[PDB]
Amino acid sequence: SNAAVVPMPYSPTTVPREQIREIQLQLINEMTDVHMGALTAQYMPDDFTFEPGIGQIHFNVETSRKVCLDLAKSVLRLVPVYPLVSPVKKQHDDYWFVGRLGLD
Amino acid sequence: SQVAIHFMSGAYPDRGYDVFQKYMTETWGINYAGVHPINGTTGSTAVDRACAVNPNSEVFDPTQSSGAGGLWWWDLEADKPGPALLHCVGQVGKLKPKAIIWGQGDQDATALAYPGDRNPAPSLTRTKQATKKVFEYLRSLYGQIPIFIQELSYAWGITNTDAPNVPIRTGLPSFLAARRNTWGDIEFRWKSYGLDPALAQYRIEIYNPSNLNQILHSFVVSGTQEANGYVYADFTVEDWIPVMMEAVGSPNPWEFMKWRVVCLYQEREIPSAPWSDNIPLDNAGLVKKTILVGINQFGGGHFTDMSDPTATTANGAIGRKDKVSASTLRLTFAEKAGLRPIQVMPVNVAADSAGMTVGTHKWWNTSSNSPGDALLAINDMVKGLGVKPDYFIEANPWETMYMKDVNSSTWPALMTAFESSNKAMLAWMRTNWGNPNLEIWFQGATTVWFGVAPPNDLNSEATVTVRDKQIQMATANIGFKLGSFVPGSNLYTAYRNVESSWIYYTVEAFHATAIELGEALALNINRATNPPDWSYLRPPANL
Repeated sequence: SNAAVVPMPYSPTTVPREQIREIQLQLINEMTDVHMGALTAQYMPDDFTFEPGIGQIHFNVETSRKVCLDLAKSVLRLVPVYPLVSPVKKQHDDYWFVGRLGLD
Repeated sequence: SQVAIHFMSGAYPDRGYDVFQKYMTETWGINYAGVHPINGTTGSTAVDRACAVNPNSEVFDPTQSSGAGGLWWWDLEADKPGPALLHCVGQVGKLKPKAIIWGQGDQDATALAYPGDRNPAPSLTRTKQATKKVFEYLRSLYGQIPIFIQELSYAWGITNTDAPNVPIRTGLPSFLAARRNTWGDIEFRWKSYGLDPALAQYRIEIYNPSNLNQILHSFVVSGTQEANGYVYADFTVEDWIPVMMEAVGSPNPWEFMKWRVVCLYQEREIPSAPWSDNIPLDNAGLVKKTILVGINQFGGGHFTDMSDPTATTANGAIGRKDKVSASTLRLTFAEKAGLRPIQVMPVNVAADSAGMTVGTHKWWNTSSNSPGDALLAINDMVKGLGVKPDYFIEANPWETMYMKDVNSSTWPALMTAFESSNKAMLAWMRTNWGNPNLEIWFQGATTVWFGVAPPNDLNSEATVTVRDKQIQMATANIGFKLGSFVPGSNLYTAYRNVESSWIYYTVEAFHATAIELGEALALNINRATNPPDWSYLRPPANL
C-alpha cells in the first residue's frame, strides 16, 4: 500500500528546519539582491553518506556535483554575459612597442 | 559543512566546485581561470552565540577535540564581528568578491531541538537578526555583492544508539505513536519506510516497567491491517490484564510504556527506535460507538463485583475489567456490528437505589420539571467524553420495590408519572449533549423471592404491571425500544441467596443478559414485537 510508505524516516529536527527555510524565504523577500541558489529538500537518505557513530548528515559526492551545477545555473541566470572589459583587445602582433618621453 | 563538501573532496576533476567553475567558464566563453571560488566555510558554526556549541569561551577551535570551541558568526549582545566572520575575512585576504554563496542553519535547528540548558533561549527571530547583521557586515566590507542562499537539507542521525553500524535500511517502521481510551485498552501505530506493509509481518515488543532492558510480552500482527494510512495493532484490556497480573499482584492502569516494532521480511529483522512516553488519552480518534448502560445497581452490576466470577466478595465493589460482563457485551456488539473491539467503549453510570421519581436518588424532579441530582452528577462526566453517546440502557427501575412495599392502588399514578418522566428525560438528554435519534433501551423487571430454596414469590403482580408498561412503551414508535428480557427471572435460579433474600442476579444471568443486549443493540431488533411464551400468562385470579 502506497498510503503507508513514507520517503523519509522521522527525525526530531525536521520541524525547526522547515521553520528556518521559511525564515530564509522571508529574508529573501524582504532584502535587496538576495536570491535562491539551489533547492536541497529533494534529496533522500539514499543520497547521504553513512558514518559510524553519527550517520547521514552530509552530502555524497554526486549530490554535491548536482548542487554545484544548480548554483552555476543560478549565477549564470543572474549574469548572462561576461561583464568585465579589457583595455587590450587584440593579439600581440597588432601592437607596436614604442617608448616615449614623459607625457606632454 | 554542507557548503564545505564541495571543497573537502579529493582530486582535480572529481571535486564539486570544479563542475561549477567549468560550467561558468564554458558558458561565458573564457579560459578556465575566469572564476575563482574562495573557501570561507567552517564546520558546525551557528549564526547566534546562544545556539553555538559551548558559548562560554571565545577561543577558536575549528577542528574541535582539543578543547572548547568558540564558533559563532555573530553575537547580538554588544555587536561584534565574531570569530567565524573574522576567519572568512582572513581567508579572503586581499581580493574583491563579486558574489557570495551562503548556506547555514543545521546547528540552529539542533539548538532549537534541545534548548533547555542554554541560558539565552534560542528563537527564530534572533537567528534572523544575526543573519541580517552578517549580510550587512559583508556588504559593508564590499559594496554591492548579490547573495545566493542554499536551502537546508535533512539530517537523520542513527536510529538505535546500541548498534552504531546500522544505516537507515528498507522496511523501517519509523513513525511510532500510541493512544488509549478511557477504558484501559491501547492501540499502536507505525509507518514503514521503504517496504509496503502488505508484504510484511511485524512484531511488537514491550519492556518490563521495573527492568527497562528486559521484555515482558510480544505478539505478531499481519501487515494488512491499515487504517487512514497507518499500520495498527490493537492491544486490548483483555490482553494486558493477564500480563499485569503476572507482573504485579493487582491490576493497575498502564502508563509510561516503552515498546518497539520489528519488521519481518525475507527472513530479516529490521528493528526501530524505542518509544518511551506517557500514553495520551484520545476517545475521539479511537472509539466509534459509545454505550451508556444501566441505572440503579441492576445495570450497574455489569461493571461491579456481581459479574466477576473470580472475585470472592459481593459487596458491590469494582471488578476486574477482563472478566466482567461489560467485556462480553462489547465483544458481542463488535462481532455482530463488524467493528473492531477497541472501537466500542461501554460507560458506567449508576446510583444507589436510584429511580426516576420514587427512589431516594431521583433522576428527574417533577416539582420543578428539571433533571434530578443523579442526572446532574452524571452530566459533567458524560460531557467530559469527546465522543457523543449513542445508546442509553435503562435497567430495572426502583419503582417496583416501593410499589410492593407501600402502595396498593397508587400504581397507575406511578405508571403515568414514570412514562411522563421518561419522555421528558429523553427529550432533555437529546437536546443537551446532542446526538439526536438517541434511544433508551430497556431491560426486564425483577421479582423478589424469600425462603429456603425453592423460595416463595413476592410482588409478582408489580413486576407484571411494570413489564406490561415497558412492552407498551417499546411497541410505540416514540422510542424506548426494549432490548431484552432476562432469560430466567421467573424460575428463581438466576438469583443469589444472600441470607434468604433473592433480590439480585447471578453471574451467569448477567452474562446471558449481556449477550442478549449486545445482539439486540448491534442489529436493530425490538424484542417487544415477539415476547416469550411467558409474560402472556397472569397470576391466578383468586385464592
